[PDB]
Amino acid sequence: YFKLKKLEKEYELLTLQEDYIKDEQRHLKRELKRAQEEV
Amino acid sequence: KTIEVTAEINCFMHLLVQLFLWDSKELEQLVEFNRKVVIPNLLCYYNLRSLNLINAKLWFYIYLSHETLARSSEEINSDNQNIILRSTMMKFLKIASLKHDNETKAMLINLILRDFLNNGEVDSASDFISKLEYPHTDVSSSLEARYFFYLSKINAIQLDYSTANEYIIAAIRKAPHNSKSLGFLQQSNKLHCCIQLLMGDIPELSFFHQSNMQKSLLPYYHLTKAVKLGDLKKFTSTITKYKQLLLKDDTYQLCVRLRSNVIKTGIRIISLTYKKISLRDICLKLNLDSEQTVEYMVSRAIRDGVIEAKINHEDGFIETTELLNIYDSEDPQQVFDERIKFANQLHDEYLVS
Amino acid sequence: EQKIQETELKIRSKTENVRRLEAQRNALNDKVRFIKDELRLLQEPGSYVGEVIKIVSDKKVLVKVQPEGKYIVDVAKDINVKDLKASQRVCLRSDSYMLHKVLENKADPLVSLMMVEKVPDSTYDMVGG
Amino acid sequence: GVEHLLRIRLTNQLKSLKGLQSKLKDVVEYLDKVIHTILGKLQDVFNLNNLQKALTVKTNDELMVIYISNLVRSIIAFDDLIENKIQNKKIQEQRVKD
Amino acid sequence: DAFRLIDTGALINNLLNKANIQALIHGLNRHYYSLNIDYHKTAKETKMLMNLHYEEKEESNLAATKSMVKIAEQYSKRIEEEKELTEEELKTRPKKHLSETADETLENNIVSVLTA
Amino acid sequence: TTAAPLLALLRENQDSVKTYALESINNVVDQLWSEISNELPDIEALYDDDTFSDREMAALIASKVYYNLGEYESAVKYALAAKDRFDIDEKSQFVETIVSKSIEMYVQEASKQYTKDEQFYTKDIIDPKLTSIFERMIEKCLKASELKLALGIALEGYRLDIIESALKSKLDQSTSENVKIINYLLTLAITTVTNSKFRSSILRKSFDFLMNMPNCDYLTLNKVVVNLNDAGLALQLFKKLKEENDEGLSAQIAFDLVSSASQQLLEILVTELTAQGYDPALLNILSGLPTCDYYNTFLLNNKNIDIGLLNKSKSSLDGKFSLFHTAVSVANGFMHAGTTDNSFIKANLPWLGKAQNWAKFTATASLGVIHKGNLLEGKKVMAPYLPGSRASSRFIKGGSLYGLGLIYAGFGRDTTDYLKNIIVENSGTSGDEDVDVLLHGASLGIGLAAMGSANIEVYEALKEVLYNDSATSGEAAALGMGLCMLGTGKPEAIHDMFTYSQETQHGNITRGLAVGLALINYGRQELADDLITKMLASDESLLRYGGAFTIALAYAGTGNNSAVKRLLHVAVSDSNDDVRRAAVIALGFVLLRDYTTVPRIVQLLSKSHNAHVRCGTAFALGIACAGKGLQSAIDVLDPLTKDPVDFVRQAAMIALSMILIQQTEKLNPQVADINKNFLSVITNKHQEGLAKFGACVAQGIMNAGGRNVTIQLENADTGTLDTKSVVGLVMFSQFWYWFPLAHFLSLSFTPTTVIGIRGSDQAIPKFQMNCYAKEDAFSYPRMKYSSKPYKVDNMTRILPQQSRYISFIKDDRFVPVRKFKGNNGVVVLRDREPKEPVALIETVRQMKD
Repeated sequence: YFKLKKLEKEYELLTLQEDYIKDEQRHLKRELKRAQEEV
Repeated sequence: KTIEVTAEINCFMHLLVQLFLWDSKELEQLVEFNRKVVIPNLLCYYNLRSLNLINAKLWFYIYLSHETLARSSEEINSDNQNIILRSTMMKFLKIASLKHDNETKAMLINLILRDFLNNGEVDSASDFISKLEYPHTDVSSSLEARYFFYLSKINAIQLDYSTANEYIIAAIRKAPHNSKSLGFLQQSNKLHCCIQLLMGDIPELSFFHQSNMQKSLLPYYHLTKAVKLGDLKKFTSTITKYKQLLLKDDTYQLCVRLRSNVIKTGIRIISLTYKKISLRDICLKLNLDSEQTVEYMVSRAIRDGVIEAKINHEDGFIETTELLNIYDSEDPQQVFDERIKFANQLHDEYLVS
Repeated sequence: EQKIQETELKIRSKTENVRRLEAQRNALNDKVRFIKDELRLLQEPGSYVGEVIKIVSDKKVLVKVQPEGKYIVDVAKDINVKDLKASQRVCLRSDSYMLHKVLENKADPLVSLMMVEKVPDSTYDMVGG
Repeated sequence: GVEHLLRIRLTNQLKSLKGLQSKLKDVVEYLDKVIHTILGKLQDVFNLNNLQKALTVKTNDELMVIYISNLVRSIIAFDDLIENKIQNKKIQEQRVKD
Repeated sequence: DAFRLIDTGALINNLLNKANIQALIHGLNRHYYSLNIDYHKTAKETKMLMNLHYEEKEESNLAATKSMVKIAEQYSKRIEEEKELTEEELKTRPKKHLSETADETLENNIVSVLTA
Repeated sequence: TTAAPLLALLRENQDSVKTYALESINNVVDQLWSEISNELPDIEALYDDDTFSDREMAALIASKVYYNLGEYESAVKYALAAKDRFDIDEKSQFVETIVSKSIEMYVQEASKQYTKDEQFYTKDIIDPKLTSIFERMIEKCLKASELKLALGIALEGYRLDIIESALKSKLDQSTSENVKIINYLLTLAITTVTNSKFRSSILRKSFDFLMNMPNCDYLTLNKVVVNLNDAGLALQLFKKLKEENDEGLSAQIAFDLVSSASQQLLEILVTELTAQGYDPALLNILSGLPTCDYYNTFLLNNKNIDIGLLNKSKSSLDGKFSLFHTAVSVANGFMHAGTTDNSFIKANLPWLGKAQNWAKFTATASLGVIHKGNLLEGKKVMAPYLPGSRASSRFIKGGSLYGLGLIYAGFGRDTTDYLKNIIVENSGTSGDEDVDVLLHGASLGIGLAAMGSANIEVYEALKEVLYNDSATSGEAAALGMGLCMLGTGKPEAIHDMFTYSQETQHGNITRGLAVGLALINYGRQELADDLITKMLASDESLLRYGGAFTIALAYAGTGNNSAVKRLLHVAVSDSNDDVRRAAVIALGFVLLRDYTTVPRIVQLLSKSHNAHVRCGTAFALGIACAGKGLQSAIDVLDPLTKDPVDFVRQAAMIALSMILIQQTEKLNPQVADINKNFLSVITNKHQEGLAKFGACVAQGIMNAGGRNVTIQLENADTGTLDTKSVVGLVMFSQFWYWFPLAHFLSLSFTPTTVIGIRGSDQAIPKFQMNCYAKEDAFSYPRMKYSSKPYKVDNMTRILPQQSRYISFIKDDRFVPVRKFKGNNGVVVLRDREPKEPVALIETVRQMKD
C-alpha cells in the first residue's frame, strides 16, 4: 500500500519522458525539411 | 522448501501428460486418475506462475473422454462434471491479467467457448467473442491455430463468413510445430472448405490434395462441381452420400444453409442481358430450379438481390439493364481509408519487433 | 492487494514504449547531424592538385601545381615524407598548403604513342607452322 | 538578408466568411441610408468544396490512380521494416552464440 | 565582417593571464580583432513581414487551382520515378533512396487530395 | 448449461418465484451471467422496488452480474446496496476486487472533496455506505496488527481523522515498535505526498504524537521542525527539553538546528533562549561559532594539500587568455578551502602583476574561500588589504569585500550593515572602472551576507546603483537583491523587479535581473506560478531563461510531476539556445531527493542534438548526483568529456568531479583514468581555453578542502535540507558572462566527518575506532560488500561509504550519550573523567579567545 506510492512516482516520471520523446521527434522531422531547403 | 514446491508442480504436470494416450496406454481407462490429479484444488495450487506448462488442448482431451455421451457411453447424462470445471476456469479468468499474463487467459476462454459449441447456444456466444480478443504474440503457433479454429466455427454460425475466412487462413500458415501437418490440419481444412462454399464457391483444391486423405478429397470434388454447374440434383446427392461426414462434424445445418445458395447461384448464371427479356427463355432457366413456381421464384429473386429487374404481368415481359461498367461507388475513397489503417497497424507491430 | 499488481503491469508496459521510441529517435537525430557535417564540407574552395618535385629534409616540399605556378609549401604532418616522392601527384589544401593524400604517380612518354599491353592474346598457333 | 533576419484552407475560408458577413451588414446599412454584377457572380456560381463537386467526376479517376501510388509506397515501407527486424534478429543471435 | 583596432587600457584591463595579448598591446598598440555579428529587431516588424511573405493567402488559392490543371504531367513522372525505384532495389540484391523516394510520393498525394 | 429454467420462473411474477430464483441465481451467476444479463433490468427494478421481497438479494446478484461484464463501478453501487448480505470480514477473490474498487471510488471523491473544503473529513458528507466499508477495512488490518498496511490506505483516501485514531490506539509503550512505525510514516508523508496542504497536517500531528510518548526519537523530531520551519514548534520542543534537562542532549540539538535552519529562524531562536533564560550555552551555539571552528581544527590536521599540483597545472597550460589565470586562482581556493593557507598565492607573485582587473578581484576573493570557517579570524586577515589601506589597485580592494561576503554568509548580521555603509559611499563614484570593480564586490557581498531573512534596507541600497546605471556594478546588485530576499520576498518586490528588467538597456543589468528574479522565489512551489508565467510571457530571451530557474528553485527537494512536465516541455519545444540549456539545468534541482531517476530523464537528452542541451545534462547530473557516487551518472558523463564542443568537455569534467568527490582508486577503478585525463588536457596545447578551464577546476573539486569534504545539498546530521548549498551550485553552473563567479562553490562544501565532541572540554579524541568497511579499498589519492572486521582511527578521512560501519569506542573515559547513528555529523559526548585527557587536542576557538 505504501509500496504503490513509490512505484507511481517511477511510473509517472517515465510517462512524461515517453511523451517528451514523441514531441522531440516532431521538431526533428520539421528540422529536416528546413535543412533540405537551406542546403 | 521453495524449490521442492516448484518441483512438486512439475511432477504433477508431468504425471498428468504421461497417463494419456500420448505416452501411455488408452486415454479412457486412464481418465479417472487424470481427473484425480486435476480436481481437489491442485490445479489451484498451481499458481506459481500462469498455466502454460499445461494447456487447453490437454484439458480438452481429458474432459471430452469423461463426458460427451459417445466416449463416456452415456456414463452419466449430466454436464455436472463440465459445470464445475467451466466455473473453475471462469474463476481463474477474474484473477488473470491481460497485459503480460494472457498466456493463461486465452486458454481458459478457449476451453469455455468449446463447451458452448459442443452443446449450448448461439445466444450466449456474443460475450465470449468479445472477451476472447487478446494478443496473439503470447500463445504458441499450435495454440494460435486452435484459437482461430474455434473462433472461425463460431463466426460461421452468425454468418460472418468474411471474419472466419481471415482467421482460418492465418490459422493454418507454416508448420514450425505439429497440428498443422496432422489430424488437426484436416479438421481446419474441412471447416475452411465449408466457409469458402458459404461465400460463393471454392474452386481450388491444389493445397488440399497433399494435406488431406483421399476419402476427404472425393466429397470435396463432388461439392465444387454441383455448385459450379448449378445442378441441385448432384448437390443433394452429395449430401446424401456423405451424410456420415456431415453428421461427424456435428453440423448437419450446413446442408440446409448451403442448399439455398445453390438455387440462388442457378438463377444468377445467365445474367440480366438485353433490355427486354422474353418470359420463355427465363421460364426455361427457372424450370430447372423449380417448375410450378416460375413467377414466384423470379419475384423472390428480385427482393433478395439475386437479380434486380422490372416486371409487367399485364404484358408478362421482363425489362432489365445490363451493367458490366464500374464507375466510382466511393471506390478510391475506400482504398485510401483502408490503406491508412493497413500502414499504421502493420507498422506499429513490425516496429516493436 | 489487487491494486499493487496493476501498478507493476503498467511499468513493465511503459519501458517497452521507451525502448521502441528511443530506437527511432536516434535514427532521425543522426540524420540532422549528418546533414550539418555535409554542409561544413560543401563550403570549400577545393584542393589543388600538384606534383611533388622534390622533398626538402627541413620540412619544405617543392611542388609544381597545375592550377598555378611553382611554389614552396610546408609538408603535411598527416603524411610522412616516405609517402611523398618525386613525381607523386598529391592533393594539397588551397586553404592550408598541407599535402593531405596521395593519388598516383604520372608519366608523359606513355601517352606520346608508347603503350603497355599486359598478357598478349597471340599464341604460336596463331601464325602457326 | 531578409532570410538571415528571420532565421491553410480554413484560414482562407474564415476570411471569406468574414467578407460575406461584412458585405451583408453593409447592404442593410446602405438600404437604410438610401431611404450589381460582382455580387451576382460571388451566389449562383458557388451554389453547385462546392465548386470542387462538379469537378469531382474527373478527380475521382485520377484519385484512384494516385491512391494506388501511395499503396506501392506502403508496401515499400513494410520491405524496409523487414530488414530492421532481421538486424535486431542478427544481434540477438550473435549474443546467444556468445 | 566587422573589425576594429585594439585599444590600450581597455582590452588588457578586460578580455598565467594573457601573456600573448599583453605583449601584443605593449608592442603594436593597434591590431585587427573581429567583432560579432548579431541582429536586433522589434516584434512589430516580425509580425507584419509574415502576411506578405495578402499575396501569400490569395496566391495560395490560385496556386491550388492551377496545380490541379498541371497534375496530368506531374502524375506521369512519379509513375516513371517509381519504375526506376523498383528496378534499383532489384540490382542491389539504394534502400535509403527508396525510403526518401516513398516519403516524397506520400507528401505529393497528401497535396493532390487537398487541392480537390 | 442453462439459466433459462431459473429465469422462466422469475417471469411468473410473484413473491415465492422471486425468492427461489434469487437463491438459485446467487450460486452459478458467474458462469451463466450471460443469460442473466438480459434480466438485469428486472433485477434493478426489484432493487429500488419491494412489490416482491427480494431487494437486498437482487442488489447482490446484480453486483455479481455487472462484475462478470467488466463494469466494476456499476457492480460496486449494487454490492453496497445488498447491505446486510455483503460483509468484508468474509473474502473470496470476487470480494477482494470490489472492495479494491470501492476504495478507488472513495479516493476519487476524497481528492475532489479536500480541495473543496479542508475539513470535509470532520463529518460524513460523502456516501455513508462507502464510509462504513472504509472504517471497517481500517479496523481489519489493524486487528491483525500490521500497521503499515492500514496507514497506507488511510493516506490514500485523503482523510486525516482515520490516520490519528488508527495510530493512537496502538501506541503501547512496545517502545521499539511505536518509534519505528512513527519514523516510517514520517519518511512516507514527505516523499510521496506533494499535496502540500495534506502533508503539512500529517507532519504537525506526527510530531505531537511522538513528542507525547515518554520515550522519543529526537533526530526524527528535528526533521519535522526543519521541514515545517517554525520557531513556534521549536519553543514547544525546548520546554519539553527543560523537563528532562541534560546538557549533552540539549547541546546536540543546537548543533543540529544551527546548520540546517534559516537566518531568521536562528534569530527568533536566540530571542526565545534569551527570554526563557534556559542555557547561555545554547545561545552561543545558535551564533554558529562552535561548529565552524571545530571543522577548521579538523581540516588543518587532516589536510593533504599540495601546491606542487597547482604548480604543475599552471606550467602545463600557456597563458594567452585570462581564463587560465582564473582557473588556477580558483582551483587553489577550493583545494585549500578551510585550511586557512593561501600558500600558492603567497609563493607566486609575478603572474599576479600581469593579471587583468577581474582576475585581480578573483585573486583577492580566493582568500575568502580559504578563510571561510572563521567568523572572527575571517575579518582580521583581510584588514591590511581593504579600501583605505595598502593594496595596489582598487580592483584588489573590491575583491576584499567580495571575499568577506563569501565567509560571513550564514551570520551576515554585522557584515550586511558594515557593507551597506560602503554601498551608500561609492554610489557617487563611477568615473573610473577602478570604482566599478569596488562597488561590484560590494554588491555581491551584501547580497550573500543578508541571505535567508529579507532586509529591505539592502534591497533599496542596491537599487539606486541601477538608477545610476553602472555597467559592471548593476550585474552584482541585481543578482544581490535576489540573494538577499531569497524565499522571503515581498509580492511588491517581485512586481517592482519585474518591471525594471524591461526598463534596463544595459545587457549585464538585464542578465542579472533575470537570474535575480528566479532566486527570490525559492521554496514557493504553486505560489510562484504567477511569476513563472510572467517571466515566460516577457518575450525577452533573458527573461524566458530566467523563468526556468524559478521552477527549479521553487519546487526543489522532493520532486513534483507538474514541475518536471513544464521544464521538459520548454526544453523540447523552445529552440532558443539559452532557454534549452537552463530548462535542463533546472531538472537537477527538482530532482535532488529522487536522484536515481535523473540518468533516465537525461539519457536521451545527452545524445540529443545541439551542444547547449548536452551541456545542460552534464549540469543536471552534476548538481543532482553530487556526493552519492551513482554509477549510472558516471556512465552517461563519459562520452561528453571528449566531445568536440569545448564547453561540453568543460562542464562534464566539472560534473564528474562533484559526484566522485572523496572516492578513490580501488573503490572505483575508473577514477585513475579520470584524474589522468584532467592532467593530460592542461598539458596538451590542442585543447582550447574553455576545455582546460573545465579540467583545472575539476582537479580542484576532487582535491577540495584538503580531500576531506563532499558536495551535498543537505546535511547528514539531520538528513534535512541545507539552503546555502543549493543556491551556491545554481550561480556556480553558469559562467558564460559570469567569468568571475566561480567562488560560490565555498558554500557547498560540507565536511565528511565523524568526530566525537566532549561535552565540557569541547575537544576531539584521537583514539582508535572500529570499522567493518575495507580500508585499503580506500587509499590516499594522488601526489564490494562488507562484514569483515577492520579498524579506523579518529581525526583521519571518513568517507561516505565508511561512515556507515564506524562505531564509537565506549569504554575509555567518555559516555557517548545518544551514540552514533549510521550517518555523518558529530555526536556530543558527556565525560566520565574530563579531568584527565585521553589524547585530546585544543580547538581553534581556544587559539583565539
